[PDB]
Amino acid sequence: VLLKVIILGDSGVGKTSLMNQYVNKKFSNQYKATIGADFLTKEVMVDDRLVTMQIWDTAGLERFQSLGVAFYRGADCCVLVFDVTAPNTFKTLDSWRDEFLIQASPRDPENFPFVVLGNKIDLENRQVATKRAQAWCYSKNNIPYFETSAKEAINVEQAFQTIARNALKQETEVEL
Ligand SMILES: Nc1nc2c(ncn2[C@@H]2O[C@H](COP(=O)(O)OP(=O)(O)OP(=O)(O)O)[C@@H](O)[C@H]2O)c(=O)[nH]1
Ligand SMILES: [Mg+2]
Repeated sequence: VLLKVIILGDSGVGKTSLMNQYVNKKFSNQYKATIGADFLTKEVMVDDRLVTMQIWDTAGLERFQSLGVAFYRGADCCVLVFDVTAPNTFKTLDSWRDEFLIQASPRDPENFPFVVLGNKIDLENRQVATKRAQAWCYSKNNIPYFETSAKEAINVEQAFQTIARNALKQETEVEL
């Protein structure tokens, strides 16, 4: 059982940090822009069930975005990340959501698993209100929302638990 998860979001929101924190329990304040898309794997237990989580990290900068988009189509869950201290990254969520739908072409789009992460909550200069973020998530088809901190490892395991659970459900429905 291989679960494919795709992480999308603007440059600098912390996609790579979140993945490394979750997969390797490691964080680095040093920024290294992601080029293209690639994955890291992590075997995990989803409600007493072993699965191989294939987590795809992508380039937030359009300049480093690859033309290869085949990795999308079989996705079981799409993770949308934004920076709680940067409203601009929150306003682009619809574009990221739409890009995922277009590239993955899931059947029954409105029910495909999306999980939103408001990252960098550890910073004092927060600018995106929780209520505002929850409202957007609700306007979608009520997709789960988690406020996280890759740096302080806050809510990372919890968020990925839901990501893994929902990805499994989607995966199961597909094979059926
Ligand atoms: N305060 C804080 N800063 C964070 C956190 N996670 C990442 N950052 C910083 O946000 C910056 C971007 O982190 P990355 O993980 O490289 O961001 P990205 O989304 O992978 O950027 P691209 O690969 O270019 O799309 C870096 O300065 C990180 O140190 C976090 O939880 N809290
Ligand atoms: Mg990156």
